[PDB]
This record gives sequence, structure tokens and C-alpha cells, in this order.
Amino acid sequence: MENLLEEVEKAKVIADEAVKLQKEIDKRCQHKIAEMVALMEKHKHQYDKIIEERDSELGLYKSKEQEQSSLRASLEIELSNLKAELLSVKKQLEI
Amino acid sequence: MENLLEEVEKAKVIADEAVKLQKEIDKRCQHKIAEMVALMEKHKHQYDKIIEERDSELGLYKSKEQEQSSLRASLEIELSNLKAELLSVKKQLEI
Amino acid sequence: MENLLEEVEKAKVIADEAVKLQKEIDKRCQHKIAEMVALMEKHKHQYDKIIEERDSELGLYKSKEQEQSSLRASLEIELSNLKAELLSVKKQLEI
Amino acid sequence: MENLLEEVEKAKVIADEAVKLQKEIDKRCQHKIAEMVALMEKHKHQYDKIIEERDSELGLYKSKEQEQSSLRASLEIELSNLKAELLSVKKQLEI
Repeated sequence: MENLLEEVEKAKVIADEAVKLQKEIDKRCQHKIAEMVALMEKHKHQYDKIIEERDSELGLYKSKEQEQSSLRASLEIELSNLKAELLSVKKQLEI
Repeated sequence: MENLLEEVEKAKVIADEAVKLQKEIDKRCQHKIAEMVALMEKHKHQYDKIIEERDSELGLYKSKEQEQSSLRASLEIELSNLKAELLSVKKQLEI
Repeated sequence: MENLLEEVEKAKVIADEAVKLQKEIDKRCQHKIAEMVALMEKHKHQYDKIIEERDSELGLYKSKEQEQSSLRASLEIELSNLKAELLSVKKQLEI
Repeated sequence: MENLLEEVEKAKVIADEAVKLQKEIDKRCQHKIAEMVALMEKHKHQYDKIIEERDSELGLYKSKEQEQSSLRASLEIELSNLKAELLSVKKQLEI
């Protein structure tokens, strides 16, 4: 009759060990998901930082490219004015 | 005297070709930056999607883990009640 | 006649300033590309680390899930053996 | 005496339902980990693609920047040669 009592005790112990082991498995999987979510968050914030910086970057880039284009315009006008004054002196000498 | 005129023309042509080549280089670098920014944006949005989904995930997970724990509680109480009634029958038989 | 000399000097100065400014622009764009490439490399290596770890993870997970399943099997067999011995005692008492 | 039989049956049913629910939870967590691993893999491969392309990019960039520098050198030499021939003509005229 202690047969049944011992068998119910084994049922209890088996159930307990199975439940604790499944809790361990579950927890480990949850922690993996947590750490991957955190890594993704970190990367996402870094990309946000870069994309927010690029607007100020473009403002500065626009200022500099405008100055660059103005310089090219000046250089072209100057080589043209020079070629013109040379065409003038050449004919003054043709006299 | 056409020496100077031709030399100023070469200056013009060299300047023009250098300016167009530097524009090509500049544009290519800008397009690389654009495409990398776009890739980063896509990844960032995907991470946002995942992290926003995980909250609903956790709501569902909580409901299911609560049901699970309630079931374990029921199983423990039942094996205990069973062992107790067996301890009762065993003594009733000891008579 | 110093007109032309001064004008050629201005051409030289304009060309020099334009070239240095375009070098600055170019360099800044190259450095942006560099830093973004480095960030991508860092992220890529981190993902490599995670994906290489997950194989060992799965080995451990398999060991634990096998133990879990064996425990469930034991619990089922035990509750069945118990119900059977109870069906036996019940009839022994029906006598 | 059917009390114990019914109670063992309830233990069996509770255990079965708890085990199936924990399997569902476990599976859902594993599938989340799978899908996140796959997303990370996709991103990692894309970064690999970009970083492998940038080497050919740099080869082309080097060719173009070398041509650019050669052009600047030509422009400088030409404006210098021009200023020199002008300094020559100016003195020939000073006579």
C-alpha cells in the first residue's frame, strides 16, 4: 500500500524537476531575445545619430560648393577677359 | 603673338576638363553616401518594426505564462490531495 | 601692360583657392564614407559573433530539451502505472 | 474509490495541457529567435556586399584623382609659362 504513496511521491518529484527545467529553458530563450533586442536598439540609435547629423553636413556642404562654383565662375571670366585683352594687343601690334 | 592666345586657350580647356572631372568625382562620392544612408534607414526602420511588435508579443506571452502557472498549481494541488487521500485509505486499511 | 600680368596672377590665385577648396570638400566626403564603412563593419562583426554563438546555444538547448522530454515520458508512465494499480485495488475491494 | 481514479485522470489531463502549452510557448520563442537571426544575417550579408564593392570603388577613384592632379599640374605650369612670356614681352616693349 506504500507502493501507491511512493509512486505519487515520484510523480511529484518528476513534475517538479520537469517544471524547473522548463523554466530554465524558457528563461534562457527570453534572455537571448532580450539581448538581441538590445543590440538592435543600439544599432538603430546609431543610425538615427548619423542620419540626423547628415542634414547639418549638407548645410555646410552647400555653403562650400557655392563658394567653389563662384570661384570657377571667376576663373572662367578671368581667362576670358585675358584672352580678349590679348586679342586686342595683338591687333594693336598688327598695326 | 598667337603663342599667348593659344596658351590661354589651353589654360581654358585644362581648367574646364579638370572642373568637369572633379564634378564627376564629387558626384560619385555623394551618391555612395546617399545609398549607404538609405540602407541604414531601411535597417533602422526594420529594427523599429521588430521592437514595436515585441510589446504585443509580451502581452500574449504574459497571458500564456499565467495560464501555464495556474496549470502547474492545479497539478501540484491534485497530486497532493491524491497523496493525502491515499494516506487516509492506507490507515483505514491498517484497521 | 602690367594689366595682363596682374590678371594672370589673379587667375593663378583663383585656381589655387578653388583647388584647395575642392580638395577640402572631397576629403570631407571621403571621411564620411570611411566612418560609415567602419560602423557597418563593426555591426557586421557583432552579427557574426551572435550567429556563431547560436550553434553552441542550440547544442545546449538540445541536451536540455531531451532531458525535458524524458521527464515528461516518466511522468506520463508513472501516472498511468498509478491509475492501473488503482484500478487493480478497486476491484480487489469490489471483492 | 472512483474518487482516486478520477483524481488521477485529472492529474493526467492537467499535466497534458500544461505540457502542450509550454511547448507552444517554447516554440514561439524559438521562432522569434530564428526570425531575428535571419534578419541579422541578411543585414550582415548586405554590409559584406558594400565593403567588398568599396575596394573596386577605390581603384577607380585613384585613377580619376590621379588624372585630376595631372590636370591641375598642367594648369599651373601653363599659367606660369604664360606669366613668364608676358614678363618677356613687357620688357621687349620697355624697349
